[PDB]
Amino acid sequence: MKIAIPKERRPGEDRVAISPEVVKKLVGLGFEVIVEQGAGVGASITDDALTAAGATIASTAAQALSQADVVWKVQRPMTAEEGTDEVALIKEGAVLMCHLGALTNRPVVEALTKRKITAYAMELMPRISRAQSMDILSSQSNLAGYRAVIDGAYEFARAFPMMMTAAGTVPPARVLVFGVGVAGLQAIATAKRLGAVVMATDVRAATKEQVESLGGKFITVDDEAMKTAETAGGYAKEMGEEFRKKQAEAVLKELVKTDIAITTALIPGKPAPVLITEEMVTKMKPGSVIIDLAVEAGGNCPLSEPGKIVVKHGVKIVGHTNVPSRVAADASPLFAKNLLNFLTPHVDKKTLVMKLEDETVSGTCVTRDGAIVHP
Amino acid sequence: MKIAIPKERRPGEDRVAISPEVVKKLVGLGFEVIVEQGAGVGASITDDALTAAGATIASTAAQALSQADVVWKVQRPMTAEEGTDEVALIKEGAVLMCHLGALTNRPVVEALTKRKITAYAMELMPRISRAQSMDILSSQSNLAGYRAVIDGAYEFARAFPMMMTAAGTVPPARVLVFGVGVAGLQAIATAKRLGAVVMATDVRAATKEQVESLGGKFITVDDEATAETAGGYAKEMGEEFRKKQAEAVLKELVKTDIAITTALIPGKPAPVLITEEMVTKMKPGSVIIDLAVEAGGNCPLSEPGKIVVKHGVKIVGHTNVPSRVAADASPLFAKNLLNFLTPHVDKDTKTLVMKLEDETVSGTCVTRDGAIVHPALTGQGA
Ligand SMILES: NC(=O)c1ccc[n+]([C@@H]2O[C@H](COP(=O)([O-])OP(=O)(O)OC[C@H]3O[C@@H](n4cnc5c(N)ncnc54)[C@H](O)[C@@H]3O)[C@@H](O)[C@H]2O)c1
Repeated sequence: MKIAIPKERRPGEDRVAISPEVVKKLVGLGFEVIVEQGAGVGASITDDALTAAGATIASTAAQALSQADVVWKVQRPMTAEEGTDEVALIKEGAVLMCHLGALTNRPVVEALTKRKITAYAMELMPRISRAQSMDILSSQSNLAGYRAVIDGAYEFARAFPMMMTAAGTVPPARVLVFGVGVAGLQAIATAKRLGAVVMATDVRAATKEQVESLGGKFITVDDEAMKTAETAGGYAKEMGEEFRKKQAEAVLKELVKTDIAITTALIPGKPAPVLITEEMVTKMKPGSVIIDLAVEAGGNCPLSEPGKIVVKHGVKIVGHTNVPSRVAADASPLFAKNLLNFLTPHVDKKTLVMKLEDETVSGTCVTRDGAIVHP
Repeated sequence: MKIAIPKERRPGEDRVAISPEVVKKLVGLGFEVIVEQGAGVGASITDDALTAAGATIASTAAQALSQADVVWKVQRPMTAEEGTDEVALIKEGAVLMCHLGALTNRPVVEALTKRKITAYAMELMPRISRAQSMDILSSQSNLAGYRAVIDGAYEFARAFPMMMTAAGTVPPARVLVFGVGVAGLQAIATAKRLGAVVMATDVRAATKEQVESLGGKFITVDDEATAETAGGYAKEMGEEFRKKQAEAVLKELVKTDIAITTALIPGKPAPVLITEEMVTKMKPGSVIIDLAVEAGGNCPLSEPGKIVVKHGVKIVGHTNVPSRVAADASPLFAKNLLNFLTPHVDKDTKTLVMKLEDETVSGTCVTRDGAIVHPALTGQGA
């Protein structure tokens, strides 16, 4: 069997769904591994390094994908309506594994269905502990949370650590992390190791102890309300306006002293919760920066604009798109490993047969043999 | 007496030679403090903050400097030949304290002398222990070393720290610091703070223990080969050493992710530490931060003010690195100035008598009352 990995064509996408270390594992499993010439340039993974690991280099996308039984990629394939029909390059009946954005992108699923492709939408990986090594949302989020602090520190005109020199002492940066999920925890860790005084808040009560064990200060809003705020999947529930007002009052006290506010909150199937209103940014100190990591989902701050740095009220509101690609050389090997861990169990002693009864397979499959599975 | 601070006008300068805390001290010493409006915007220091500290706000640079007995600024004032005659705004007989670039800028010294201005070139602060609090080179350098690591991490496509995820582990970045002076020491500490593996090298033997104290690893070249001069300064070691230093460095440099070069030599172009040949051997995706770019660079591929991309490597050569940390750089530069001035103030007489026998005064004064003082600045007008 042949597995192919093309170059990512969507604008700004520097990640690639492969690594030399994953190529060797695939070859050891019996695959012919094909990668498009130059697919790993953005991730610092050369064609020679892939060849040395056992891969075959194809000169074009069409040539790489032409006979592939399994296609691995990072973002969903582009369709004819977008100007470049990447779906048409996938062999009819083949398997596709990638971040499909299935719930938000019906036409790509429909296009795949027409070619009878079996598509596993990696972002739908079931929230079960044995699937943590296969979860692309947490491996990429982890890097995004680190990146937020680096982007914050780059845009900030003071140093993060408190420095005590012969000339005098300069205070540390004060960082506030809104939403302490996977990205938020790495944001806290990164900011803390740099020397910042770190504060953080979240609706889930389980988060408090995680914040404190990293040396952050948790901002308590509604103690007992936090008790019922988590879902069974581990996500936050919609809280409401009464809490919204509460949250703001607790937060504002620290936000007026905050140098860097990092916002990462998401709500399953909903627009991002507004955590930093325009009124609130008005009370912030001149020179402060907001890193809105939820900008593509609506933003936790209404002033953030996707792919831009907006300046308003003396505050820089940073809203880069595709933050994981700003750490592409680390993001790629981890994304590649997520795909390898998901696929490996279905190879035996030597073919690949996806076990359809496996919960990670049925939970991720959005279309198969011309039929849409999870509408 | 009146002390005035104008807005910095050189291109890219965001620092300001003042802070609210320093204004308070100056007012406490009997000074009237005036700052040009908007002077601290780049450093996040508002006029209101300065007014609340006891300073007055002047509408223009000329209104700010016209009656000032003492003038503080960051970079050397511009002359008539540069488009804005800033020295013309300084009252005749006033005292100027700033980074003058005195030994490399004749025109400014001549202009100042012509108006009988007494100028203290802060960059010539004697390297004595009691003057450390007055030293603008080290306060500014320390922030530049921190900033090199932030700029490096910003330009690099991998995280600095080792990260242990459920998906697998990603190894830490490897950093190689060349030149372990004030800037190099801060680059080591900040790179270590971020969990990087840090290697470093310098011609001064004593640096080794400073590197190890921060958890970094020293690249030895020639243990035996008298390097530190009397001022705590290094040098021009010869071609022999240069070839030998390149050798051991290569082994680490071939696996390095971020190389931060900070080496300088008093009165000479910066030493070449990373040849083009050597950048050819680095991993694609690697980044070089050349903090010595303005003195000619430690890497010949660096160009002032640019990020050069060659051989898959980013060669970063921003100018005025301290200004990339202006909101911390400004308060420290202001304190350096305050620490140098304070001893000479006589509160009851409201006079400024710079003690001539004071080593900091004699080491820094380049012109006084219309007569050049620094021995290297004597000469004919242009
Ligand atoms: N900055 C000041 O004015 C000042 C004031 C007081 C004390 N000091 C002390 O003086 C020492 C020098 O520090 P600095 O920041 O001013 O140095 P610097 O800016 O002049 O040079 C940076 C470092 O580059 C090194 N270097 C020079 N040529 C080199 C080469 N070919 N290869 C490798 N490294 C090379 C130097 O030894 C120095 O340590 C330190 O101990 C500092 O604490 C400096």
